[PDB]
Amino acid sequence: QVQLQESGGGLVQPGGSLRLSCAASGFTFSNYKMNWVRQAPGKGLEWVSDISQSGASISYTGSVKGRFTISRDNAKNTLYLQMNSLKPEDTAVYYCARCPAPFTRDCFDVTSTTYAYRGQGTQVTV
Amino acid sequence: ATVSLWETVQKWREYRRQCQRSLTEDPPPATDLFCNRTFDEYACWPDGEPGSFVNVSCPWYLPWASSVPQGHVYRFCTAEGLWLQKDNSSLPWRDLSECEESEEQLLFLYIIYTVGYALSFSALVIASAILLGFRHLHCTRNYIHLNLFASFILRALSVFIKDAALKWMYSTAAQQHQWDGLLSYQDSLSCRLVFLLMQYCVAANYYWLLVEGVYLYTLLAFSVLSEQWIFRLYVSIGWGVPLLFVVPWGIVKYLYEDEGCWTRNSNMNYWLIIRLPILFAIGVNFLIFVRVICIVVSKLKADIKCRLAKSTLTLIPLLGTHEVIFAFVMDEHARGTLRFIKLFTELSFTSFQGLMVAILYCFVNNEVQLEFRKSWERWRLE
Amino acid sequence: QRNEEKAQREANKKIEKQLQKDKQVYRATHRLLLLGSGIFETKFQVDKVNFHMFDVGAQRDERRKWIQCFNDVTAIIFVVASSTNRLQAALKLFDSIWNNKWLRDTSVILFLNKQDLLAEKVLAGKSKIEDYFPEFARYTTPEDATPEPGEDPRVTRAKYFIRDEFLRISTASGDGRHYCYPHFTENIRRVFNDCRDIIQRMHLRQYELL
Amino acid sequence: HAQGTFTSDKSKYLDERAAQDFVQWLLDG
Amino acid sequence: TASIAQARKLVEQLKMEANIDRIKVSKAAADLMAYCEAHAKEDPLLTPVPASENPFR
Amino acid sequence: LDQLRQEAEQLKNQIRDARKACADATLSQITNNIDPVGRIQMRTRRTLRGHLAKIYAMHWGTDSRLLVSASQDGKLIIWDSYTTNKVHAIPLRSSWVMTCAYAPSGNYVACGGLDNICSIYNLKTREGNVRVSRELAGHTGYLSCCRFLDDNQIVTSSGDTTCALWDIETGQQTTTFTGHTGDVMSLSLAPDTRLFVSGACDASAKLWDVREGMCRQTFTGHESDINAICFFPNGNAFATGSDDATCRLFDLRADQELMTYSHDNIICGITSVSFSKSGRLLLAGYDDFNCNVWDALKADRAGVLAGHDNRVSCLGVTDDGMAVATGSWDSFLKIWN
Ligand SMILES: *C(=O)CC[C@H](NC(=O)CCCCCCCCCCCCCCC)C(=O)O
Repeated sequence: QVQLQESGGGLVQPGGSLRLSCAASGFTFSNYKMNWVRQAPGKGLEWVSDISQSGASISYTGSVKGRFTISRDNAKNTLYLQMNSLKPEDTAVYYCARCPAPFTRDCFDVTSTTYAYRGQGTQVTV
Repeated sequence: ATVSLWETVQKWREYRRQCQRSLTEDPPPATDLFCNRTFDEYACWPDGEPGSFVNVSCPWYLPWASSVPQGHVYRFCTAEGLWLQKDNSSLPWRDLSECEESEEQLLFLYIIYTVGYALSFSALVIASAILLGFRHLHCTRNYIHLNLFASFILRALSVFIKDAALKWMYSTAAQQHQWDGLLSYQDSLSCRLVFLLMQYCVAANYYWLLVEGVYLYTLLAFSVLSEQWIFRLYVSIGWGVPLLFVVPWGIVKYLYEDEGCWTRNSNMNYWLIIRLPILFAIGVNFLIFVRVICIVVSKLKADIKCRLAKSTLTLIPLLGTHEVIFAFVMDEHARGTLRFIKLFTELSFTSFQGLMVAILYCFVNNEVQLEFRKSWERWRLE
Repeated sequence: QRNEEKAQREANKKIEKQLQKDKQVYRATHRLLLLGSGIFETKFQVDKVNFHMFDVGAQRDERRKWIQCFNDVTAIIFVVASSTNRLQAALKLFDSIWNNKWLRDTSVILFLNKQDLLAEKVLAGKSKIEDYFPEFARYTTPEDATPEPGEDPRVTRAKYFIRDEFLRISTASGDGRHYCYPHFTENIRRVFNDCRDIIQRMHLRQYELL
Repeated sequence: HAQGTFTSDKSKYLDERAAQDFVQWLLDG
Repeated sequence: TASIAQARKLVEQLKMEANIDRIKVSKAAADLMAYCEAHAKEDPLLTPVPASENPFR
Repeated sequence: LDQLRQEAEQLKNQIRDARKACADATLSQITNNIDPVGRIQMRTRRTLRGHLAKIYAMHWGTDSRLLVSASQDGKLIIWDSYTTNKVHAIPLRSSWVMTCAYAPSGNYVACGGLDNICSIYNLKTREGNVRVSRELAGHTGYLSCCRFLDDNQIVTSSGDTTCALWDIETGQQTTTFTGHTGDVMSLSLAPDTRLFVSGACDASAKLWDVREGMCRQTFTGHESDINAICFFPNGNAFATGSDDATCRLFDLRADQELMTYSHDNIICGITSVSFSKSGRLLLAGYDDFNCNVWDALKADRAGVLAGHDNRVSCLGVTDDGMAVATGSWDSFLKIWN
């Protein structure tokens, strides 16, 4: 069973910091491009930041660019989203997703409504 | 034009008969120990000579007879009963300095195109074995390639058989039968048929280059057409239109001007009826070349110069656009030191063209290299 | 027996005529995929060249399995509504269509929809484009860019910036196999011109002329 | 074309040579 | 909400898949091996028949 | 609320303990002493050509000489494989055909795809003019697989996370099997056709039954989408082949994976799984364009088919094990023997 167990999400004032982590079991973590998908209170699912298999291909939305910094550690099967200088437009449920196929540059259906390999999400509130 | 060998043998035979009818006309030879009438198979002497220097001084059947009309050779018989003799000779003496004329370039041109046609024909039977023996390459583009390669192989075969027939037309055994009078190879219709096959295989090569260019132009500029109707049209243009202007050349060279075999071109209009359709294939391939290269330089603008040069040097052998630089030279008007270099940049180019379209469109072709990679890979798992 | 094999072979022959006649119709038409009851074919024919576009409606929002049916279309039409950020939501879908293994030879015709909406957005003071893309705040409109009239340099800024995002995804990989054609939403003439351009580049690639 | 020319030139270079060789055959024989 | 009712139907479906018996994997594995050795003669892809009674020649 | 998800987590944890409690050996551990299987040389006997686009599904008749094949050009060709003669060529209304089926009686042929409708065609209608017997609509996504149970029943998996048992004579869903959270990509009917397994894009398979309609079993273990599923010929096991490039043998009573057919050099997912008549060869089509033939017990690949120029979309072994047809995206069906 592909299990994405997000953790580390709490409450903080604007300008604070949180460190999310999704503990990922059931699959070989190194073969997959991971992702961070936040879901706002009033809207759908926004992709935030992906990181490829190695950990050197990193992209972001510009809404988090310069402010958040993901990293994966392949040995501990972990994926982090260091959060910094949070805004009230950044309060959301942060699902840590996982594109389905291994070794693929494409990353489909991650922000879909009923995507399978997405976790349950830490509610990050500011 | 210039004289023939068969014309010279016919002129010699009629001269021989005509001067034998005057050799036994009236013998005067009432002198003592002097030369009599004879025919030395070269020039007939007077019926009686009592010691005077009177010869016919040149025979008129020979090729360069109109160049030298002058005579009066001082070659007469002495009072020893026969003609005067040379240094250790038993032949009657006669001077031959008054009737005499004044190559390796053809051998050099022949070596280049023979090497080129052999290398091309080898590369093209390998390319045909490849394009027929993979079954994933079996698209209509490769069928137009295969008929192009078969036209090239027919061109190389016809060029070999043509040179063999030229070796058999003027061999010493063939010349020996021809100046004995009758029954040479030059009379036989197999000579005419190999010199008709050479023109058809050349014209089919030029029209399959034209079909390659027309097919590429309809792929790019025109819409999708029905593959079987366009292929039945392409085989009819590539193999049937060469018949449509070779059969007029065959019948005209047969009935109007049949000097020798159909190998030398005396009347240049009768060779124009085989040149102008070939010039038409050349011209349409040059139009298709410049239009496809405009399509490539418009596609490359969306270094540029080094990819465009590779695409141009790839397209030049497929359409035969290396003929365009010397097609308008028109060898009626090329005579001199141009007629060599023209032949060079014709013959060699066309010969190695069969090499160049086999390297570029079979061997370094990416789909064929892909098929070789997959064939060796599915042999490696065995 | 031999007679029933003869009947079966004459049925094979009369089926091969229909497959020969259907190959002519199938190779003539261009299959598109409009990717702005489960499929909506819309046949249209401009300059006698037959297109039939496929608007995949009544499907789920999870496209990683039925998008492989459309690997042999001539083009994916990608209508993106230039305004949840639903511009990055199309940036990421183009990023996954471009780098998909099967759509790696399939070219994309990219329609950047709703430029008048973007104009009345950017002149009114509703510039979310700088908030969601701070790389636009240091952007400069290129010299090879046409400000066709009714355009001040605040809408031709964001417009060419948004196609620069997609041509930044598009020119990372996929150099010769497939091409992204960006346009700003006559609309069918652009699809036809770019399908002619796709087909021409496919044919030029089959000869190694490109 | 090239082989019409070449062969024309070849054939008549050889036919003229055969004419001169025939004339050389008549001088002795 | 309705998502909690859907989770309740899910956990009831998971309750249905809990009262079933799971045999030892050695017994099921030996059943599969018994099937592969029992039908070992009538499978022409593994053990090819002679080309007489082969329709693909 | 959230603690209901915790109770479901403890229930699936109880399932995990109850499944590793019945696991002390493997299928590999018992099979160290069995005979190996040689390099399976299969040459392509027939090459059925005649499809214009990529063949997305083929299916054998139960007499194992007629095979229907659907391609994405919009064509459903019934072939005599013994003579390479086309028996029928049904033109379809929608060209996007993701599946085909042949009725086990041999009278009907299903097709379906992105049009969300299963079209059922009568082959033996009056004298032979293949018209549509029944268009079964009621699915909300694309049809991925369809498998006739009888002449009168079919079951269709769809990409609306749902399988459905229909009735061909009436035209309406007899049963609706819900429970998947991803697009059901395949289904496989048992030899008894009472149960059927259905793997989906959520990496899970589910064993159903057409009588009741509730989910009998659920099989996790794969990492990505299950592109293919097929039953072992006794109905007790089934092999799932997914897009994480593994096959896995799940047994029903063991309720978990018995073997995992992977390789290090293999990176792309299994498009099609099929078994032999014995179940000794698990043939598996691939996106590296070749069908590997896995020894099902020993889990070492016996042979490779390797003739196809493109992705081997479909792969089907006969009823009597006599041949194996692989269609592919190069539009050629190859019969291997
Ligand atoms: C005309 O000049 C001479 C008549 C000619 N005779 C000869 O053969 C001249 C001698 C030169 C032979 C040239 C070599 C032939 C090609 C050698 C290499 C061929 C290799 C093929 C490469 C694949 C005649 O008319 O026959």
